[PDB]
Parts: sequence; C-alpha cells; structure tokens
Amino acid sequence: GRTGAEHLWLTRHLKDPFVKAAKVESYRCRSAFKLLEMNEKHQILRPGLRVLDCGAAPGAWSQVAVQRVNATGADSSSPVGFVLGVDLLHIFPLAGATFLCPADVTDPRTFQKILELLPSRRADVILSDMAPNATGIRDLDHDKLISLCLTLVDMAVDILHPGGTLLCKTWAGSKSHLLQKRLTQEFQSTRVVKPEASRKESSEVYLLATQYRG
Amino acid sequence: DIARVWPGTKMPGRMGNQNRTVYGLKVWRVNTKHNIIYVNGSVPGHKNCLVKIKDSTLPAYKDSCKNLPFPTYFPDGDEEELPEDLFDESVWQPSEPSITFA
Amino acid sequence: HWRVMHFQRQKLMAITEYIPPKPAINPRCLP
RNA sequence: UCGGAGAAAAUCCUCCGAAUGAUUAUAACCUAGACUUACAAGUCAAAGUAAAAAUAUCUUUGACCCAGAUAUUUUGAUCAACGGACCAAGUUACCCUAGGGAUAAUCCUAUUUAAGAGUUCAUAUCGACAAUUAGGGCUCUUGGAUCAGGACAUCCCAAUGGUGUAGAAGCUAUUAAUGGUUCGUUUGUUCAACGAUUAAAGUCCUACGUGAUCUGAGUUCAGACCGGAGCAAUCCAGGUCGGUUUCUAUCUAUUUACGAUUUCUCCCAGUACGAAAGGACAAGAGAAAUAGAGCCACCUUACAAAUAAGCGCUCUCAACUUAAUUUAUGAAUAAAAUCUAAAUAAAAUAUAUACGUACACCCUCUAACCUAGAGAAGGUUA
RNA sequence: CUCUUAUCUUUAAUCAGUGAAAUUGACCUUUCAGUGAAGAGGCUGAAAUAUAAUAAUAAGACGAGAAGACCCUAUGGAGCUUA
RNA sequence: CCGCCUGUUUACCAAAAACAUCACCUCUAGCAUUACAAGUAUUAGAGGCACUGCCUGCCCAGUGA
RNA sequence: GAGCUACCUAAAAACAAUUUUAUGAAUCAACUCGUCUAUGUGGCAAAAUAGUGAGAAGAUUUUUAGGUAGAGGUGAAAAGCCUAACGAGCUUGGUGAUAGCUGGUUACCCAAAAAAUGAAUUUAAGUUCAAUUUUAAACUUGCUAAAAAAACAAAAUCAAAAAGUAAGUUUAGAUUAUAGCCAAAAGAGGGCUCUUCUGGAACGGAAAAAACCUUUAAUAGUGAAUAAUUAACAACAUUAACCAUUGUAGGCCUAAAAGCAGCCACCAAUAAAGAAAGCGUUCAAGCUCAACAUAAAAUCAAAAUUCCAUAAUUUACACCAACUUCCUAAACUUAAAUUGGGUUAAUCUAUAACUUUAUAGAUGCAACACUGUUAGUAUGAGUAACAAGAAUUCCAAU
Ligand SMILES: Nc1ncnc2c1ncn2[C@@H]1O[C@H](CSCC[C@H](N)C(=O)O)[C@@H](O)[C@H]1O
Ligand SMILES: [Mg+2]
Ligand SMILES: [Mg+2]
Ligand SMILES: [Mg+2]
Ligand SMILES: [Mg+2]
Ligand SMILES: [Mg+2]
Ligand SMILES: [Mg+2]
Ligand SMILES: [Mg+2]
Ligand SMILES: [Mg+2]
Ligand SMILES: [Mg+2]
Ligand SMILES: [Mg+2]
Ligand SMILES: [Mg+2]
Ligand SMILES: [Mg+2]
Ligand SMILES: [Mg+2]
Ligand SMILES: [Mg+2]
Ligand SMILES: [Mg+2]
Ligand SMILES: [Mg+2]
Ligand SMILES: [Mg+2]
Ligand SMILES: [Mg+2]
Ligand SMILES: [Mg+2]
Ligand SMILES: [Mg+2]
Ligand SMILES: [Mg+2]
Ligand SMILES: [Mg+2]
Ligand SMILES: [Mg+2]
Ligand SMILES: [Mg+2]
Ligand SMILES: [Mg+2]
Ligand SMILES: [Mg+2]
Ligand SMILES: [Mg+2]
Ligand SMILES: [Mg+2]
Ligand SMILES: [Mg+2]
Ligand SMILES: [Mg+2]
Ligand SMILES: [Mg+2]
Ligand SMILES: [Mg+2]
Ligand SMILES: [Mg+2]
Ligand SMILES: [Mg+2]
Ligand SMILES: [Mg+2]
Ligand SMILES: [Mg+2]
Ligand SMILES: [Mg+2]
Ligand SMILES: [Mg+2]
Ligand SMILES: [Mg+2]
Ligand SMILES: [Mg+2]
Ligand SMILES: [Mg+2]
Ligand SMILES: [Mg+2]
Ligand SMILES: [Mg+2]
Ligand SMILES: [Mg+2]
Ligand SMILES: [Mg+2]
Ligand SMILES: [Mg+2]
Ligand SMILES: [Mg+2]
Ligand SMILES: [Mg+2]
Ligand SMILES: [Mg+2]
Ligand SMILES: [Mg+2]
Ligand SMILES: [Mg+2]
Ligand SMILES: [Mg+2]
Ligand SMILES: [Mg+2]
Ligand SMILES: [Mg+2]
Ligand SMILES: [Mg+2]
Ligand SMILES: [Mg+2]
Ligand SMILES: [Mg+2]
Repeated sequence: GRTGAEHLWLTRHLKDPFVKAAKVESYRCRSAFKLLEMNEKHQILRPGLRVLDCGAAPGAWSQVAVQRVNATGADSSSPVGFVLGVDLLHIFPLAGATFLCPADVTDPRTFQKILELLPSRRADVILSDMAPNATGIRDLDHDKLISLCLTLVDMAVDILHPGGTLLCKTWAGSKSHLLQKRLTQEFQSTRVVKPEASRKESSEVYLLATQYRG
Repeated sequence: DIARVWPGTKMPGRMGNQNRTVYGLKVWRVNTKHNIIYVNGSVPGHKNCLVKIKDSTLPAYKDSCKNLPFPTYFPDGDEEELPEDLFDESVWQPSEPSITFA
Repeated sequence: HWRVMHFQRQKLMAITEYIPPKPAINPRCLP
C-alpha cells in the first residue's frame, strides 16, 4: 500500500548515518548535529549566554545548548547560561530547561510570558528552527515560512539584545531577497550556511547574522 | 507461474470489418417520394454501405407494432396517397416561422 | 497430534477390539 | 599432550589436576610364563645365582639423527602445533590457475469457559485466570512502469438479525466476490508523516506475478578523498563524488460479437418522528461521471489532397433457475404450540444463459477499380 | 506529462538475384489436479483432439552466448610492505 | 561545497575534489675535459607543500642588576 | 621488438576573421581533443556513427630521421604505457615442467565380493597399519545351542555333556576401501545432533512410489494352485398438570433493610407452606420454586489457474491376482569398487593348405561418449543481410 514516493523516503531514513549517530550519542533526533557542526565553525554558542530556542520539538537542539552555555551548571567554574524552548507540540521534560508547550510565537500573550521568564528581559541569541507543515505546493509552503521569519524579525527588537545573533531555518524561493534586505539593516553582516548534515536533495538553507545594532 | 497464455488474451490483430448493432434509434421523419428514412445518431459502416433495419427489440418498446401497418405497407391499395414528407411532432419543420422561446 | 502407527501395528489393533455378546430376545419386549 | 571424577560404551558435554617432591636402612645379575598394543612405547613375575641377614614408600612426559662428559659408563627440548621439518612474518578491491559449492517462542485471527466492567443487569458493548488433534504471520535483495490471473479472512455498492435502536447518526453479527478502489509532497518522526479529495481510497497469493517487454537503488569492485585504526603495504557488515550485459523466436501457448456500474439534484416533504433542537423511508423524475461499442453534419488538429483523429457527436436491456432472513397452513407433542434436515404454500442479495439479438447464401473470375487488405482472402463491372 | 494524434524517409511485407551466425541426445513436441529436490509436453488419475503453411505477441522450455560477480578448499601461484 | 587560475591522466566502463603548477619551506654539496656542465652557494640536486595578509609566538641559567 | 605508445635529441612546418590589448586575454573557423544523450552490439568499426560539447599564439598542434629494452626502460603516479590480450613484453629452448584437482580409459562367458569400524599423520579432496574380503596349500574340529557356579551389580561375557548341522584354524600371496541413505526400537545433549540393536534395495502391491509389505537362482510352454493387496459401513440407550393463608416487617449502628444487603437464630399455626431455592423491589411491594389435592411417561459413542475415476444400499461364504511353488522339458538357487578363471574378432612370421582354412610364434591387436583431432554433410534457412537517378536517336552518345 506504500507508494513509490513513500518507499523512497523511508529507505533514505534507514541508511542515514546521522540518525544512527544520534541514537548512539543519546540525541533525540538528527537535527542536533546540524547545530553542533555550525557551532564549531562559528562559535555562536559560548558559556554565560542567554538563548531562546523556537520550535524545540522534539527538543534535540535544546540538549546541545544546555551543555554549551553551561545551563546544566555542573561545571561550577563555568558561567551558567539560560536556555528556553517554545514549540506547539509538547516537550517531555529535560534537565536544566524550561518548555513553553503548547504556545504559538505569533500570539501576543505568549510574548509577555517570554519576556517575564527570560533573564533580565533580554536574550543574547535567538534560535529558530520552526517550519510549517508541508502542503506540497512549493510557493505556498515557501511563502508562509518567509512570512513567519519576517514576523520574528519584527519582535526581535523587543527581545533581542544589542550584539546578538540570529539563526533561522528557511526554504529557497522567489521571496528570499526580501529576507536579505531586512536582516542587512538590523545586523552588520549575514551568512548563508548549509550544513553537510542537511540533506542534499532538500532546498533548506540557514541564515547566520550577528552583531545586532538598533 | 502458469507457464502459458490464457485463451482470449488481447494482442495485436486485424480490427474492424465486423457486424455490430445499434439499439434504440428514434425515427424523426420519412420521405415517401424518395424512400428515405431519418434515424437518430450514428450507424455502423461507411457511406454507400447496405444496412439492416428492424424495429427495436428493447424491453421498453415491446408492443409498439400495433399502431404501425401490421403485415406491411401497400401503396397498391391506394386507399389514400401519403404526404411527400412525414414528420414527428417535436420536429421543427423548415419554412415554419422562427422559434421564439416564449 | 498422535504419532502414526506402523501399518502392521494398526492391523493388530483392528483385530483385537472388544466384542460384546448380544442376547437373543430384548428384555423390554419380553413380558 | 597425559591422568582423575559425572553423563554411562558419543561430545565443541560438566569439573580437578600433571610436566614433581619428600623421605629412603640403597633395591644386583639372570630367566619359565603372561597382560596391554595397528606400529612404536608401557606393565607383572616363579625358579636359579649373588650380596646382605627378602621389596623404599608415598602416586604423570619426548623417538631418531646429531653433538657432549669422563674413563665406558653416562648426560642433553613449554621439539607444549607434545609421532617431533636443523633454520622463515604480514598483506591483495590490481589480482591469476585448478576445482567444489552456490547464486518451539512471539504475535494477531477464530472457537470454549465466565470472575469482574457496564448506575441496576455476565454475555447491547467489552472482559482477568485459563482452555484451544485451533489458523497464520558483539555481529550480518527490493522500488517503479506496463498488463494483469486468482482467493474471501468484504473497504464501497446490495439483502438481513440484535441494541443501553425515539428521528438522524452510530456500535456489533449473518449472507454474497458483482465491478470499482484518486492526485501531489518531505522540516522533525527506526519500516513514519503531511496537503487536497472520494460512495470507497480493503487484506492477501501468484520464484521483487511480470528485467529474451523497459527502467532506479543495493549486492560492488578498477580512480579519488575525509573519520578511525596499522611501522608500513593496506583495512572498515564507517561518510561522500564518478563508473560496460548482449540476444535475428526453433518448439509449446496465444492473437475476430453481445443483453452497464456508480454518484448528485428535484419530487414525496421541513412531512413521518420528536418537548424542542433537529430530521428519513420506499415509489416517481432529471442530470452527470467512468466503462464498452461505433461514427464525422458541426467544432478543433494534421495531410498547406478527396481522408485519418479527439479536444467533437450518438447508443447501452431481459432473469427461468437463491442465502442469510421473514411470513402462511400443520403433525409428531391433549394447543389457541411450532416457517418444515415432517408431508406443504409464499416473499427475499450478488450471481447466471433457461430466453433473446448478431451470424446463415455456397459461390463466376483474363483483367481493372475499391471506404476490403502485409501476402492470400473479400466486394464492385450501361 | 494530463493524453495522445497526423504526415514523410529508413525498416517491414510481395516479386527477381546472391546468400551468413550463435544453436541442435532423439522427438510422432497438448490442458487441468496430484506426486516431487520451492521444480512435469513425457510419471498417476481425469479431459481434449482431421492434416499442413503465411504474418504477429513474448508466459514457459530452470531459453542461448555470459572469460559476468559472492563463499570455501589446495602442504597450487604471483605483486606489494616489513620489525 | 571543493580546488587558486591556463594545463595533465586510467588508448577500449572513471576527466574529477587526483596530478602538475607560480609562491613559500626543509635537506645535501667547495668542485673541471661524455650527464649535472664547457656550469661554481643569487649555483646544482633531492623532497615537502595553495598564495596572501591576521590573531595565537617562547626550554636565553636563576636572583641581585 | 620504441614504424603503436611514454619521454627525449636534431632538422623542418601550420595558425583565418573580429574585440582587446600588449596577453598560458576574448568570441569563433581550420586543426587538435572527447562532456552528455540516443543508435549500434558477429556492428560501416575487435571502441564506430549522428547530434551536442572543451581548447584553439601556446605547458599549442603536426611531419621526417635518430635514442633509451624486461632483474629493464619511460612516467605533470593512472601501479599508466612499452605493436589489439602488461601487478610486468614476445619468441625459441630447459619441457612429455608439475598438478593429493577435472574429464576420458575400446570383445564375450563363468565365478566370488566389500564396508563407508579402530589408530597415526601441516592430516581430515590424501596416505600407511590393524580389521575385513579373497585365491592357493597343510590338517582338525567349527556354527546354532549351551545346564549349573561364578565374576557384575543385588544381557553382555564364560562353554560340560547332548542334539540339529558343515564348516573352522595355521602357512604363503594380493589389492580395493577408510563420507553412506531411509524405515523401526533405546537413550543422550533440546526439530535437528550424536551413540547402540534389527531390517531393506521387485519385474507384484500400497495412485505415481530407492528405504514400507509379499517374494530362495534362471530357461521354453495358448497349463494349474496360491501370496501381499486405500478403504470402511445423530439421537436415544428422576418429570410435563396445578398452586399458594400466618405468628411478624425475625434482631442488628443498617431510615428500612420485611424470605431475600447483611447478621445470628431459624422456629408457628394449619392436611399443606423453607423465618425461603430464585427474580424484584430506595426498604416495601410485587413474580417465581418447593409444599395442597390430581396425574403420566422411563452414559459415551457410526485460500489463492479448474470439482475431480465412473457408479452403487441385499441372489445364499467364493472368485480374481507375482517363474513364489507344482506340471512337460530342463536347472541345482539372493547393487556394486576390487579379486580368481575358460573362450575369441583382426593382421604379420614359420610350416602347411588352395573360393580363403590348420597347429604354433608374435603385436602400433577391437571405441554409441575425453566442450577429443582432421575431413565431409545437415539444422537454424532459402532466413538475417547486400545493390544500379530518368527518357532517348544510346555506356568514353545526347
Ligand atoms: N508558527 C509556529 N509557531 C510555533 N511552533 C511552530 C510554528 N510552525 C511550526 N512550529 C512547530 O515547530 C516544529 C517545526 S517542524 C519540526 C522541526 C523540528 N523542530 C526540528 O528540530 O527539526 C514543529 O513541532 C511545529 O509544530
Ligand atoms: Mg527532498
Ligand atoms: Mg501449465
Ligand atoms: Mg625368585
Ligand atoms: Mg602436530
Ligand atoms: Mg601430533
Ligand atoms: Mg581502491
Ligand atoms: Mg484482476
Ligand atoms: Mg463471509
Ligand atoms: Mg521474464
Ligand atoms: Mg560525468
Ligand atoms: Mg553509483
Ligand atoms: Mg561507488
Ligand atoms: Mg511464430
Ligand atoms: Mg425517495
Ligand atoms: Mg394443531
Ligand atoms: Mg401457528
Ligand atoms: Mg528473395
Ligand atoms: Mg501432435
Ligand atoms: Mg502440474
Ligand atoms: Mg500425464
Ligand atoms: Mg517465452
Ligand atoms: Mg522480439
Ligand atoms: Mg540457462
Ligand atoms: Mg592437507
Ligand atoms: Mg607453495
Ligand atoms: Mg613452489
Ligand atoms: Mg582545478
Ligand atoms: Mg581545463
Ligand atoms: Mg604526458
Ligand atoms: Mg577509459
Ligand atoms: Mg574536464
Ligand atoms: Mg569518459
Ligand atoms: Mg593534488
Ligand atoms: Mg618514433
Ligand atoms: Mg607516427
Ligand atoms: Mg590569427
Ligand atoms: Mg587522450
Ligand atoms: Mg573557457
Ligand atoms: Mg571555446
Ligand atoms: Mg586562446
Ligand atoms: Mg594513486
Ligand atoms: Mg590503486
Ligand atoms: Mg602485446
Ligand atoms: Mg601430467
Ligand atoms: Mg561402522
Ligand atoms: Mg607435524
Ligand atoms: Mg587431500
Ligand atoms: Mg561342547
Ligand atoms: Mg524360482
Ligand atoms: Mg555387477
Ligand atoms: Mg589401438
Ligand atoms: Mg569424440
Ligand atoms: Mg539448408
Ligand atoms: Mg525464422
Ligand atoms: Mg521476415
Ligand atoms: Mg530484410
Ligand atoms: Mg544508388
């Protein structure tokens, strides 16, 4: 009863080295690796920082952050750091983390909750991995994602701290140029980063931009 | 598994040139002078091809033969001379006034 | 599942089955 | 390699020990007869003679050759791969030749049982403990296209029983295989998921049904890189990029009709039913969609040909013979009992061939022509 | 691609001329169920059945040619590296 | 993403990210009548390796000085 | 062997047009190379054709002659190339290399016969020794059976005397074989896997049928008696008919729990009635059971192509069926490596014979089979494939 398209997708999943690697290394999903590889080459995460992770579910990226920012606090000497997770789906508890599930970033009342809980009302870096449910129409799916990212930039002023970083997940299309225009203004420079763990067939790509000013 | 081909399998071959029948075609008009019949729709075969005509054998039209000439039509009797053109009531004859959908 | 018996053994069982004796007259029909 | 204990004369079966040590008043030579044994090696011993005034008990290694020692008698092996080569390790996906292979548990379904769930009430709907000559599924070939044959353990369409069935929705069970059973897409998800629909998007068998019909991965190599090993050559049931199977059909088999499925709107009727909210049967009518068979007046696309095509147009039906079930008359059985593997009378799915349509003719042929055609055949001829 | 259609050239088919290749135990060379080494044109039980050509399809003859690959053996080899 | 660039390679399944390459670095050598070379340390041979700038640069013997 | 290819030496040669500049620049022919797709696959071609692509004044391409040779040469390293087949060329010779591995090994008849257990082995795809078998010879006890009486622990040894019966030991010579298969018993590791005892290898039977059952060898016959032999003949064998009054609703936190939630008692009247065997009631009511009279009968069992001999319930206890056995004539008894013996086809020589023979002596002495060698002829198949522009007054014509 499985169609050819469904069969091809599953075989890719079965042979995937990264999915096996996460199982060995106690990571909830393959995604965490993408963050780790990017972090090594850009040192985005350091001890003592405040981090906001959107679209946490399952929560794999959160596990990466807590170790890096010393949110666990096991290393007494290392400066402690804060990690927050926001996702519509429920998150089973993790050590040294706070999970606002179920909540939608678009909603206003969620924003007030985030501000109060975050340390001193500001978060150094904001991590976004959210992607809408894929309908199967390239433009429709791409457009909504770009809109979701643009709204995040609008709220970035209130929550993001000067000198902060932004990492967002996106899809290529006909509206990518507008995304470059906005990010250019707020931050000094932006980078288009594609990890090796991100699948070659996928059109997914990331944007790394740092040094928030006004 | 069977190690053979079933009889009746569909394969390339000569097509057409076979007897076929069309059921339930209405008669719209008859021309007595030239012995012409007008039949709804399509009939098998090319032009100038001979065909076989008989009244319908469908269940609905079981006993419509009573109204029609029972043995056959004899003009030799000459009881009355028929009009050159015979029509059906729904038919709009030419030379009638233009139809207005009042 | 009963393990099958060698045909020679099966022949032995068929010949040695219990046979009851039958009366000449049924008791009910008698006075 | 050798010995001891169990299984008990098998074992890769269950265990322990041995490559000696202590004490010895010192244990000679010679010789009938035997055990054990493939060979080789290994055990015991009368009589006679001789020293003394007869046996040391504990209880387990190594052939031949070849070198030793001394004054003729003696000594040399974790040759332990232990019947023992005087002295030699890796690696091969660059590989070659000769060949041999090959290529109970679980779990769900169905029967039996019936504590407890079900406000009350075992069996409307479920259901412990169990029961089932019960069914069927440290590691390491499948997709797709095309065309489908078949099973029923039925997803939809059809005929029915029960209900914790008022109507409308539902839950459960019986009968039946008739034709059907869609289109796109991967951010996360250990043999998953998402968008839009449908009357429905069934479960399975047929050497992945099907590669001498086609094609994508992998099996899997010759090149090259990273990560982890190795002094190296190289290596990995680790990542990735690139990458060679050809076939003219000999045989079997096969290649020229049929009597239709489903959905929607209207009507019954905003009625029946129901306190309201809500909301149908059956019977009647009209539209479509797909499937099959044909056709060219029009439209559209070609031959800038008289024709062929679809995107255009037309036509599609009958049930003698039944199953689950429900009624009528009526005995066994004292009736006002009972549908009856009692004698009888009826109604009721899917199927199908009793019943029709189509076909039927006996046939000249120089040749020419043809809306007939590969050849042959067939049609036409002031 | 939905969803295929039309025309011309090459091939194909008929006539005339010349004329190969792999292949081949013998063949008077059928279907269904059963038996069997996942296996039957040839065996068991049923059934069907005048004789021969020409043009087509590729289910079977575990169809033909595979110097096609994986596993194992030999007191058979060769290249490379060393400690 | 990889490689600096034009070039080269498995004639008959691989043209590439591999090989070469300017640039930069290490090691060996003071000398003539057949190569190096009728040459002599700014020369010749062998080998490694992208260039460019930019952070990180420390086994001088310690303290006085 | 460098006429191909790799690199080098000497002498020669080619590069249009356009834009840039002043060049391993640009566009793009000639020329050189070979990215991608289809066709082709005994092909036009043992690497091509048709399109499409990269470079094209340079580390460019091309011609002629010379050089380096296999323990080697050459290499902008692909373990590339060195005359179509190089992880190491080709030719001749050593050479009839070696092969515990694969294939083959040519007339008849008679006779006998295996197990395929134990031991050692760089041994397990092989070999040697025991054990088996066998031919010959010498001469004397063997096989089945086997009392007691032991040894064992609480059917294997042992073998007196007898009986049925014909083998057994010693000596000499010699190979082959050293993996079995299925049925039926008893165990042991848990359907396999081992160990132990018995049996089998139809031409008849069980449907076809190595291993189950009937069957002492093999001969002719138009005789006969028999053996084994897939079929067998769904219920019954303590009740059905009529009824019901009461002490009081028995106690008990249970409101109440009244025969019935309990909880102990469980008594009473009446012919006959449980402080009730069930239902059911908030408890009560209500429905039953047993009682009242009145009747009657009489335990386990015979799924996926298409169904698959045809049929049949009663005639008297038999018949049919294997060279098994008998009869006429004869014969003298049971798969196979290996082992012991009698004949004979053909040709040559000696000596004979004279339409093809005899006794001896000899040998290139016998082929339905080695993807055997050579020659011939079929099959596929009269198949795949191959070819010449037109008319005329004519092919060195128009
Ligand atoms: N607009 C939105 N607001 C909040 N959560 C959102 C969102 N869009 C998507 N998400 C959630 O973010 C996740 C994105 S899809 C899965 C990606 C996963 N977070 C990963 O780590 O790869 C889903 O859980 C989805 O529900
Ligand atoms: Mg994708
Ligand atoms: Mg068949
Ligand atoms: Mg003595
Ligand atoms: Mg040894
Ligand atoms: Mg040994
Ligand atoms: Mg390699
Ligand atoms: Mg089908
Ligand atoms: Mg059913
Ligand atoms: Mg096939
Ligand atoms: Mg390529
Ligand atoms: Mg590949
Ligand atoms: Mg590969
Ligand atoms: Mg044919
Ligand atoms: Mg209606
Ligand atoms: Mg009656
Ligand atoms: Mg009645
Ligand atoms: Mg011809
Ligand atoms: Mg025949
Ligand atoms: Mg068959
Ligand atoms: Mg047969
Ligand atoms: Mg075939
Ligand atoms: Mg073909
Ligand atoms: Mg074959
Ligand atoms: Mg060996
Ligand atoms: Mg050797
Ligand atoms: Mg050797
Ligand atoms: Mg490059
Ligand atoms: Mg280039
Ligand atoms: Mg070169
Ligand atoms: Mg090549
Ligand atoms: Mg290239
Ligand atoms: Mg190439
Ligand atoms: Mg390189
Ligand atoms: Mg040359
Ligand atoms: Mg040349
Ligand atoms: Mg020029
Ligand atoms: Mg080249
Ligand atoms: Mg270029
Ligand atoms: Mg160019
Ligand atoms: Mg140029
Ligand atoms: Mg290399
Ligand atoms: Mg290599
Ligand atoms: Mg050569
Ligand atoms: Mg030899
Ligand atoms: Mg044995
Ligand atoms: Mg040895
Ligand atoms: Mg061997
Ligand atoms: Mg005796
Ligand atoms: Mg006999
Ligand atoms: Mg024999
Ligand atoms: Mg000979
Ligand atoms: Mg031969
Ligand atoms: Mg011929
Ligand atoms: Mg042919
Ligand atoms: Mg042909
Ligand atoms: Mg031809
Ligand atoms: Mg020509």
